[PDB]
Amino acid sequence: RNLVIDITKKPTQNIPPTNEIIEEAITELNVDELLDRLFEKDESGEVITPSRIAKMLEEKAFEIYKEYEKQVREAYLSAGYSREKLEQSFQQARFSRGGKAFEIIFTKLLNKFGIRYEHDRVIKIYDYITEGEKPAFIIPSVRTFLNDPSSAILITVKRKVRERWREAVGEAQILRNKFGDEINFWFVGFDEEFTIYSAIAMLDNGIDRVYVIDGRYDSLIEEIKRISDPNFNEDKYIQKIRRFSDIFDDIIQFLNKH
Amino acid sequence: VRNLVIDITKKPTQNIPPTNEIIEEAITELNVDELLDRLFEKDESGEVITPSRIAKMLEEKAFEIYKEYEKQVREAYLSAGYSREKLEQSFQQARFSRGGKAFEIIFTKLLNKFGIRYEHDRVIKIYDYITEGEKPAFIIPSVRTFLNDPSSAILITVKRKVRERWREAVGEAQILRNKFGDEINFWFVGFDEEFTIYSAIAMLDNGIDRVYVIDGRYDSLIEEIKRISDPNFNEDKYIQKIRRFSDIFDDIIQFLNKH
DNA sequence: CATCCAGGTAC
DNA sequence: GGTACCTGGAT
Repeated sequence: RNLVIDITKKPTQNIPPTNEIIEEAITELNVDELLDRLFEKDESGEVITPSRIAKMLEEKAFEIYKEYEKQVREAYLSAGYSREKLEQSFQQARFSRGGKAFEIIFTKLLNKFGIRYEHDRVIKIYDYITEGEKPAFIIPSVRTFLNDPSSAILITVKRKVRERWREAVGEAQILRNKFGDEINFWFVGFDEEFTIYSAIAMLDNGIDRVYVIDGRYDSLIEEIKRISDPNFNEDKYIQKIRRFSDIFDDIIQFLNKH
Repeated sequence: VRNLVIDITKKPTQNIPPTNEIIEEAITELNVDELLDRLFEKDESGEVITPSRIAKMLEEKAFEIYKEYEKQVREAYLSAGYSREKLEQSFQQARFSRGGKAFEIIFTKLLNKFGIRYEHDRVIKIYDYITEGEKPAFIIPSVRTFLNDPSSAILITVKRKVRERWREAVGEAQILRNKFGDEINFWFVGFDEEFTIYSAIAMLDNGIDRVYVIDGRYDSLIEEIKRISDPNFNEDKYIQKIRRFSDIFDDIIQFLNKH
């Protein structure tokens, strides 16, 4: 509940960090005990899947966030702060934190599955430029990637995707250009409106697997199945498009093979 | 700006005149047609009238007009008791979309002035079996010409502020190169004073032929490049392919004259 | 519908 | 400190 507000700070700096809010959400939803029953039925009769857990956590975290946002809004308006700037700040916070929340939830799932990873580490492309490529996750480590890219997984994760899936194509290209075509680059989106073209385009242009929010999987696969063309390798796309829920065991499977 | 008739039963932003209209208003207000007549000549103040300066000035004026309209709409919706959070979100979303569109429109105005034929809104189909495809902001001179001979056309991707979204262009370029081969001409234009050296270099090494930067950033960007002291870095290779925004118009002219 | 990001926030 | 986020609607 009640935040200490410091109005000398940018309003959103008064809002607890996303990791804290996720931890709050995890505690409030009893997610750890829920995670102990992954792939079993919950009391409502739904299978406890990583995608459902992620969605529930992302919603609860947002609710908690919104409470904090309200507190900050009220404080800052009481201080005379521009409403327009405040709302802009909040929207920008929501974008950043919405993404971060999903990323953090992803790591909580990696952790549960005992998957070794490194997060937001920069893969240098030019040794003389500090800036490089920063997959969301490198599994198991950047060391393993650099020594044998075929043995590591690079995962980029996005919540809503819009046209931004092309960023993943670009990242994959930069990395493939440097490290060769043996890298493994997986895309995760968490977007019910994820498009067939984006999936096929990615899979044809340097992305090895595409993971979709579970609720989009069936309809997406049905769209793929409606296509008929000798140059359309339907089975390739069907195999390489996966439910979000499957990624964790897929990673384990991969590591066991590589 | 005019006093809008605001219908509060519409989405708030549907009461704001479209970007094309605002740009035309700005053009009139700034007498941009007279500025364009004086392109590459000195103005009264002493500064050369460049495409980038006209673009920036026009962009800023259109934004100012937009904001005046936004304020009118805001006041009307607040009087109606409309959700402030939703209103402001809607306006931010309008500003993102409109700010991009405004830059693209401004770019076309410059293209027109130079007699550069172009098409905008053309989808380059990638698959026979999907209608969706790649959508450069501009294809010069036309998508038919591109498809006839990809080497003979220029694909131009245009962004205002860039952030990480430059990788979209690398993505687009890869998709197009995969389909059409490496003889395509794919140019990136950013209108971003914070455009980064990494983005320029990575783009140029990864399917972007030419990178155009808002004029104000060109010098400092090149200086950063020059300050890479590792002798294994071949600055010349990159510097030649990084250009000021203002240069793109003559570059297109010279390209078309050659092709 | 796909693309914009008149863009600040967050780690 | 510098880059990636888009708990995202408008266009």
